[PDB]
Amino acid sequence: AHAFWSTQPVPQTEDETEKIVFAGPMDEPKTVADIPEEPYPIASTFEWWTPNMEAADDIHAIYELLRDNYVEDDDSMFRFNYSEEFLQWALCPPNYIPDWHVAVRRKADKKLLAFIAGVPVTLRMGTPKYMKVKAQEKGEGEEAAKYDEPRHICEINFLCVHKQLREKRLAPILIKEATRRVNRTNVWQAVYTAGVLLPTPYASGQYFHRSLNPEKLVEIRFSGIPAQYQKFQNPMAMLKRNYQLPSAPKNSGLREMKPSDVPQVRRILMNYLDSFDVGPVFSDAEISHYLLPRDGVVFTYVVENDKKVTDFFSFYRIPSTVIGNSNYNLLNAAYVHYYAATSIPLHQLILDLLIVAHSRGFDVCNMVEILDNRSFVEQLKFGAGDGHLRYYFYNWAYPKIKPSQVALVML
Ligand SMILES: CCCCCCCCCCCCCC(=O)SCCNC(=O)CCNC(=O)[C@H](O)C(C)(C)COP(=O)(O)OP(=O)(O)OC[C@H]1O[C@@H](n2cnc3c(N)ncnc32)[C@H](O)[C@@H]1OP(=O)(O)O
Ligand SMILES: NCCCC[C@H](NC(=O)[C@H](CO)NC(=O)CCCCCCCCCO)C(=O)NCCC1CCCCC1
Ligand SMILES: [Mg+2]
Repeated sequence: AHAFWSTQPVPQTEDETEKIVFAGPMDEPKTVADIPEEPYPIASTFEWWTPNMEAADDIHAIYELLRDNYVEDDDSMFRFNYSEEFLQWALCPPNYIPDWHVAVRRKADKKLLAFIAGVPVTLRMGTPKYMKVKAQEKGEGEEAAKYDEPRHICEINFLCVHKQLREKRLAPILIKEATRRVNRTNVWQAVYTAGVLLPTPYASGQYFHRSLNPEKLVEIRFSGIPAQYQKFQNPMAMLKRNYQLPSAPKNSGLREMKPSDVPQVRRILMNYLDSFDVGPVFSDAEISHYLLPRDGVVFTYVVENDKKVTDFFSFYRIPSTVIGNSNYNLLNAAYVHYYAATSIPLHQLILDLLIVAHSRGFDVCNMVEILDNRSFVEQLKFGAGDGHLRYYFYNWAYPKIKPSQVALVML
């Protein structure tokens, strides 16, 4: 079945994943000094390249590769169009390792053919709550607790092979070279996500979509006028009315996040995320980086009561190219990012996210059913789409968990 993934330290089947009762590594313990110091062999017409990520042409080259060759929906109607500013943000968090950004170029002309990115993340990835209970029952609490400490690992994103090089076994070479560069820095696990099923996810959830500009979504066939609307004399205007939103936020204490909010947002986010089995731990510099507003990229608002931050929400922007429509080239999507509510119901916090996104010209708001996102689906009129996001670890056995026990938002 899997000539590459059968050779890797990952659970090989659902049945095997069903058998896992404790968190912990899969592979032989190794040491840095055992890992090759030379780059993995590659054919003589290609070369490895480490882009500099904060330098504009290098970001542009990766931008072009992903604009033309990154993920599409299953019908090849939309392709992500991550911006250059978004990629500089996502790939350069505090203390990022430049060497974990890996590219293949054609040696002759320096054409970018393939890319993968790794960034640091500190992740809680110890045995989950339901499995710690069974451990107590059986007198196995010490082994269930062994890997409780948050670990400094690699978060992978943006794997892409140019369309002309597909199914030539180039993705395994890129994945082995990234693994080598991460292991040479004494890091032995990774976390990654994909829309496709690979061996073997520890969690899976559907995507949900909240229509903000239904007339455009219908015109570009992102959504339709649903068959039920045919009972109406005028199906589209009913649909506009259905999804209409206030022109201004309803929580009076809401404002954009500023730098002096960082310690309070860190505190309330960290305390909220402790309720999930798998989630990130962020320093003040990582809260600053991932949450302070950046135009066109990330948008963050706080609710301030009596000069204290009591709630906040964030969303990020990823446009998609619309492949072939005569009226529109781009789908402007907002994605639910981190949030925490302590003074109001979550639905009432996230209604203001929808309000602000619509005010700023977003067409749809998207999310996976991680965090407590299911708690506001029905009242805020999100509907399930056709895709899923699957969560995976490299070199980590982990019991299957529900997606509502996952607190890591992937960009
Ligand atoms: C400790 C540090 C560890 C660091 C690394 C941790 C692991 C990170 C792992 C990567 C996480 C990435 C997270 C994301 O970014 S998920 C998004 C991935 N990108 C896209 O979908 C963009 C469009 N497609 C492509 O660019 C190509 O189709 C890709 C690059 C996906 C595959 O190229 P191609 O189609 O030309 O195929 P090949 O002949 O070269 O290679 C075939 C082999 O590739 C296996 N395959 C197919 N799709 C994926 C996939 N999404 N993750 C992992 N493996 C995948 C496949 O099962 C087969 O192996 P096996 O079935 O024969 O065994
Ligand atoms: N195939 C035809 C177009 C479907 C468009 C949309 N689907 C997605 O965007 C899907 C997600 O659903 N996207 C994809 O499948 C592509 C991405 C999948 C994940 C890739 C992640 C890579 C991660 C790297 O770390 C969708 O279903 N829209 C329906 C909206 C509707 C609004 C009214 C209420 C009901 C819903
Ligand atoms: Mg290939």
